[PDB]
Amino acid sequence: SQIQFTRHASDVLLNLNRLRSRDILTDVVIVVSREQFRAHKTVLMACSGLFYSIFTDQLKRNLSVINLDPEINPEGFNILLDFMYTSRLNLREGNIMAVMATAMYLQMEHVVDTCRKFIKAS
Amino acid sequence: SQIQFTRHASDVLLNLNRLRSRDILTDVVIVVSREQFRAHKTVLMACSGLFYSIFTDQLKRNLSVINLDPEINPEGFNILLDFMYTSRLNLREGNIMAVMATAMYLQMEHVVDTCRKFIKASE
Amino acid sequence: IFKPEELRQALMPTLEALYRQDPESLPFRQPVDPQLLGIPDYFDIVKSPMDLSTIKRKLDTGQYQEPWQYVDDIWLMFNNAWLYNRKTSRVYKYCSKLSEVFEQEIDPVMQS
Amino acid sequence: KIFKPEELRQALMPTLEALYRQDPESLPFRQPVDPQLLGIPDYFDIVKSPMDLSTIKRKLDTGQYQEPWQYVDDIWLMFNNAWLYNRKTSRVYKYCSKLSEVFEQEIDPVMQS
Repeated sequence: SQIQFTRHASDVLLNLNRLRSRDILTDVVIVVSREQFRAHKTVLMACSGLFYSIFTDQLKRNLSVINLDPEINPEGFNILLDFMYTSRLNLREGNIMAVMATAMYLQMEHVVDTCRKFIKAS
Repeated sequence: SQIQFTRHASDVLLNLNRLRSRDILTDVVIVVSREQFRAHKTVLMACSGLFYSIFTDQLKRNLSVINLDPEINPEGFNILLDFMYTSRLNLREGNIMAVMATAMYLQMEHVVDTCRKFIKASE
Repeated sequence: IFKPEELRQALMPTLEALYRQDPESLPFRQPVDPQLLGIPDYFDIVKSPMDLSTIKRKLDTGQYQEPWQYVDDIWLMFNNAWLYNRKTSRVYKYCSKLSEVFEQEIDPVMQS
Repeated sequence: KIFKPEELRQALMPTLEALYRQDPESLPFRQPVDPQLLGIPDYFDIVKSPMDLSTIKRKLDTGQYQEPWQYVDDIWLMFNNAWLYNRKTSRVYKYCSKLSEVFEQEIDPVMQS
C-alpha cells in the first residue's frame, strides 16, 4: 500500500553528514585520547552498541563529552565515525587491526564481522 | 575503494525511528494546531526544506517548540513525519490533498512530486 | 444464528470499553511490531498474535459467527501478553487490569 | 632538460608547502572539491578539470611532473577553477586571490634557478 522511497534513507544519511561537516546541531564531543570528534548523539547510538548503551543510560544521556578507553586508536575511531555517516568503510591492511579493535569496543558487529572476512581473505 | 554497506542507511533510519518511538533524545515538539509531535531536529532538517531553514536560523536553532501554520492539517503532518522516519509514504484518496498541501509547506519536493503522480493516476 | 449486526451491537461496547481504558489499552490497540519495539523473539513465543484493532476489524467485517469466538480472540490477546511479557513489566500489569475490565462487562452481555 | 624527480620535488615542494602554510586561505584548497558534501551540485559542470593542493602533492611525490611548467600549470588550473566557480564576493574567491599572491612570490625566484 504505502509508497517505498528507495533513496530516502541514503538521502537522510547524506544530509546528516552535511550537518556534521558544517558542525550543525552536533551535541557531543567524543574524546579519543588526544583527538576530538564532534558528532550527533542519535547517529552514534544508531550505529553503535556502546553509544546506544551510553546515551540510553539516564546518568549519561545529557553529557556533552564522552571519553573513550585510552587504549582506543583515533585513526580507527575516525574511520568508523565516517562509516557511520556514509555507509562506506575504508579498510586497509595498514588499518584493519585498529579498525576491528575499535569496532569491537564500539559494538558494531556487522563491521567486526566484515573486518574478519577482510583479514581471512588477505 | 571503501566497502559499501548497502543496508546501513536503512538500519540507521530504523534505529532513529526506534528512538522516536521511545522518545529518546527528541529535542523538539512540533505543534500542529492542537496536536503535538516529538521529533529529532536533525531528522526533520534532513527531510524538509522548511525545517532545514528553521533550524539553520540562529534565532531558532535552540527552540524546543515550533508552531506550524494553523492552516496545517495534523493527519497530514503525521503521515509525513512517519515517512521521514520510514521511507514509507501512506497515500490515500482521502488524505492525498492534505498530504500534498503539508509537503508543499514543509518543502519536501520529491514527496510533492510523488503526490502529483498519485493524483493524476487516480482513476 | 447470530447476524453480524446483532453481535456488533452486543459486543462492540465491550471492545470500546477496553479502548476507553488509558493507559492500559495502549499496548493492545495495534498489532505487536517486533521490529519497531526491538524484541525480535516475539513471533517465536507468540504463534497467534492478536490485538484490539484486529478484533475490531473482524467485528466490523462480521467475521464472528458466535460470541464465544469474539471471547476467544480477546483471551488469546490477553494470554499472548501474559505469556510474552514478564510479570514485573508494565504491559503484563496492564494486561491484568484490562482483563478485569473485560470480565466486568462481558459477563452481562454473554447472559443474553 | 634533465629534470630529475628529486630535483623538481626539492625545487618545487617548498612552494607547495608554502601554500599549505597559509591559514585559513589554503583550507578550501587542501582537498579535492566535494560537490556532494558541500551541497553545490553544479560544480562539475562549471569546472571540468578539478585540481587541489593534495592532488598536486601526490603528483610531485609520485614524480608525475617532467618539467616545472607542468607543476605551475596545475597550480594555476587550481586557482583558476576557484576564480571561475566562486563569486567575487565570496570568501573562497578572496582566499584564492591571496593564495595566488603567495604562490607568485614563491615561484618567481624558484623558476629562474
